[PDB]
Amino acid sequence: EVQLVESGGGLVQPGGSLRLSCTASGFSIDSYGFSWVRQAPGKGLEHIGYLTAGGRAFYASWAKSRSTITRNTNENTVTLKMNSLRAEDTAVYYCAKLGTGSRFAIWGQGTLVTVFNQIKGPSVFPLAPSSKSGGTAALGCLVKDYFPEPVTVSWNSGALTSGVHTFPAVLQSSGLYSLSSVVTVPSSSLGTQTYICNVNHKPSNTKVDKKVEPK
Amino acid sequence: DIQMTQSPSSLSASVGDRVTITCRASQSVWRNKNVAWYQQKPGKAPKRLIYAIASLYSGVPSRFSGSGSGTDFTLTISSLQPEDFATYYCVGHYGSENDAYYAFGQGTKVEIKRTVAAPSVFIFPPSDEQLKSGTASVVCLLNNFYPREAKVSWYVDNALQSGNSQESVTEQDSKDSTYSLSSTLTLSKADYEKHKVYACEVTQGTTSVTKSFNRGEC
Repeated sequence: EVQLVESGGGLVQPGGSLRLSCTASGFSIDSYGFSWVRQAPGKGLEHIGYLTAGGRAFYASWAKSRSTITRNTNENTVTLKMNSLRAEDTAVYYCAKLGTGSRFAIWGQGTLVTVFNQIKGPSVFPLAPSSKSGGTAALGCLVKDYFPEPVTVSWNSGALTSGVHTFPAVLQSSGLYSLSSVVTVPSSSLGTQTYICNVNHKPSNTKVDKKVEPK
Repeated sequence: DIQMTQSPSSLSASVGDRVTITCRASQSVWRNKNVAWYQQKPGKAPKRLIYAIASLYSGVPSRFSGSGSGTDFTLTISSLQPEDFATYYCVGHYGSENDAYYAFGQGTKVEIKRTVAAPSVFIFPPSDEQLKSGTASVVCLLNNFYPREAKVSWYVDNALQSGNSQESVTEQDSKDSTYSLSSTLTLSKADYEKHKVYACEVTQGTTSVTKSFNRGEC
């Protein structure tokens, strides 16, 4: 069972303060030291700081100016707090006993902190199948001009999963994200099978379903 | 405060190969025992494999072997396996007096070799619904190919474009070990309606494949 749980994630406007709290179940947080580590989308692992099993907290260079790690033995929790948030602070935040030189190492499942300057739902346009296709055709959806990440894309409410490619979103010069989800299907089905992409954008509570018809 | 410089930033090796990932210390802490090796699979949390330079954690396959030299720590996978293709990070704890911190490596993406495969190239004109919004995205798809290195060029009425396109690539498919790539050309409605021929050129080595459409023809 999961014994290290991160809470308090969510969206935060720039300059605001994330307040994440690691929680242990089945043992004690006073008995071991714990680190906070973050991972930006598509980036490596970055150390923030850690708190000794005693009670002294150490921070890294970037996190020194802004971060703060405390704990509370009464609730079996250690808590990270940053401030002066910005775009590069959007990451998944883990607490973990790194255990680089001891036997016990335990990680959390992580939690997402999203820094946003706006909340814009996506526009979904079709990627119509090729008319020049008895072989395999390509079709898909263009998820354009949304913020912040992420959007999830499924096909026919999950029924169609094979051959689906949902690309990583790119940041456009407008400062909005854009991605495509594509699927390859047999050409003979283009008059028989209906194809609908389901784009969910939880930050803006928008779900867009789009039917992708030939021509 | 210190730097765990990893190498190589990425590598490709088939099953059974002997992979060697290295990790240096920028400075010199002379002898550090608290170096670990972590593994992270796409969309998964990091998983520890080696702690204390060489101690193999219980449950970890013995093909993973940790090796030390004071400053340069080396992860060695003797016989590569299908579940061993992921990103590996070295981490080390360092501290003096009023300083203490962990330092991760840049990572090492371990990818699996396969037979070269040419992409199925598809080109998608902008939808009429988008044109009403004043912008036209043209999308080019390169589906299920290997290797990832390819040059995708856009021609509008045979004039090579530049500065108005963005690319995106998936990870290796866990089944066929292939990549898929998309190139999105962004034009204004006015520019899109001025020109007729839209082309996507995909270049891999000695082969170039161009897929085109004429604006307004089915």
